Amino acid sequence: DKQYISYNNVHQLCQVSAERIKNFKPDLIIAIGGGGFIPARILRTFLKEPGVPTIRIFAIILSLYEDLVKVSRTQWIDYEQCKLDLVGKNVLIVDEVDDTRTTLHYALSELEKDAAEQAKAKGIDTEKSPEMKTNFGIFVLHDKQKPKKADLPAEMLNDKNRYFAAKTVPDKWYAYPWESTDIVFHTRMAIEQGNDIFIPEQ
Amino acid sequence: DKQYISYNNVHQLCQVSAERIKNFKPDLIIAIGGGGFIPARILRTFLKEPGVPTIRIFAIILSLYEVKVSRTQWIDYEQCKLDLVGKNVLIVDEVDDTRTTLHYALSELEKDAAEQAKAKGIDTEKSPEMKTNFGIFVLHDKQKPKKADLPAEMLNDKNRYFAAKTVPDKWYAYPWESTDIVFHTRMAIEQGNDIFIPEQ
Ligand SMILES: Nc1nc2c(ncn2[C@@H]2O[C@H](COP(=O)(O)O)[C@@H](O)[C@H]2O)c(=O)[nH]1
Ligand SMILES: Nc1nc2c(ncn2[C@@H]2O[C@H](COP(=O)(O)O)[C@@H](O)[C@H]2O)c(=O)[nH]1
Ligand SMILES: [Mg+2]
Repeated sequence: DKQYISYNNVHQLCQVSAERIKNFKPDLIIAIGGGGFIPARILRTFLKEPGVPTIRIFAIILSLYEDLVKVSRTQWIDYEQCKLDLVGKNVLIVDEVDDTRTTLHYALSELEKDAAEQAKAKGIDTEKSPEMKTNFGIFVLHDKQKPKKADLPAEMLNDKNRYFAAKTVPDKWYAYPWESTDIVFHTRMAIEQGNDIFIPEQ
Repeated sequence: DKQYISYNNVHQLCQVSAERIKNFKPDLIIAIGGGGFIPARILRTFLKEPGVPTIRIFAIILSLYEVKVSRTQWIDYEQCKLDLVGKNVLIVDEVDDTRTTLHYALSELEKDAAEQAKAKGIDTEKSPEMKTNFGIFVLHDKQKPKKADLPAEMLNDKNRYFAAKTVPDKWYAYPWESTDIVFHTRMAIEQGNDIFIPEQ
C-alpha cells in the first residue's frame, strides 16, 4: 500500500524531530545519499541558532555488494581536506528510511572505523581517554516495523536520544516527494492519505 | 518584496529545466551548499533514464572572504574515482544574485579540470574535445548589476547557462529555509509561486 509523502510532510517531520535531536547536541551531520541529504538540510534549518555557526552536512555514498556483504566507499569524506575531526564529536547520521537496516548498519560501522583511526593518529587512547570518543546518532524520517536484516548497537537503538525516527511505520513502500515525476499527483495522493501537514500555521 | 517559494514550485522549476538540461547531457552534478543540493537531487529525478546508472551529485562548500577563496568542503577526486576529463559537468545553486559565488566556484573547478588533464598527459589545446565542459543551473537568476562575471561561452550559450526563471531583484525565500512551512506555502500560493503544471 504505497504511501505518498508530500514535501510539507517531510518538512514538519523534520520540525518535530529537531526538538528531540537538540538533546543529542549534534556537532555535524553525515547524510547517506541524496535521500538522506534533503531531510538533513531541512533539519539544519530547525537546529540553527542565531549567532551560532551552522552545522556542517557531509554527503556520503555507500555501495554494498554480495560477499562470495561487501562494502565500497563510493563517495566518502576527505577528513583532512575538510578539516573534519570526529574526535569528541556528536555525529548525526541521516537517512530517509530504515527498511532492513542494512545501510545504516554498514554506514555506522564504516564511520566508526574512521573515528577510531583518527583518535589513534592523534596519539589519543579512547580507553584511557573515554571523553575523546565519537558519539554517533541516527535520524530517519521513517523506521519500518519489520524484521531487520542487520543490527544497530543497543546503546543506539534503546537510547531515545541517539536513535531518532520521526515516525515508526508499517511495512509499506514510502514514496518521497523528491522521487516523483508528477508532484501534483503525488501531493494529491499525500493529502488523501493523511500524509501532508499535521501542524497548523503559527 | 519577499518572494515565498513552495516546495512544489521548486520541483516543477526543476522539471521544466530538465528538458533543457538534457541538451547539455550532464555526466555529473556539483552542488554548491545545502541550497544547491536540493534542486540538484530533484533534477536528477527528471534526468534519470531507466537502466542507466543515476547521475552522481557532489556537494561542495566555498568560503569567500573580504576576494580570498577557501575550499571549505571539496571533492576527493581520487577517492571518489571522479575524473573530470572529457566530462560535461553541471554546477547547481539555488540563486544567482551578484554572481560572485558562481564565478569562484567555476574558477576553482576549472583549476581542478586543468590539473587533471595535465596529470593525464593531455594537452587540451591539441585535444580540445578532452576539455571539461562546465554548465550552470540555478532556480533564479536575478536581473541586477552583477559583481562578478562568467565566461561569454557560458552565459550566452542557452545550452550551458540554465536559469529556471530570470527574476526581479527581490529576496527569494526557499521552502527549506522556512520555520513555518504552512505560512510559507500559503504566501507562495497567494504570490503565484506554487504549481504551474497540471497533473498527468
Ligand atoms: N523511496 C523508498 N526507498 C526505500 C524504501 N525502503 C527502502 N528504500 C531504499 O532501500 C535502501 C536500503 O534500505 P535498508 O533496507 O538498507 O534499510 C534505502 O536506503 C532506500 O534507498 C521505501 O520505503 N521508500
Ligand atoms: N534565500 C536566498 N538566498 C540568497 C538570495 N540571494 C542571495 N542569496 C544567498 O547569497 C549567496 C551569494 O550569492 P551571490 O551574490 O554570490 O550570487 C547565495 O549563494 C545565497 O546563499 C535570495 O534571494 N534568497
Ligand atoms: Mg538515502
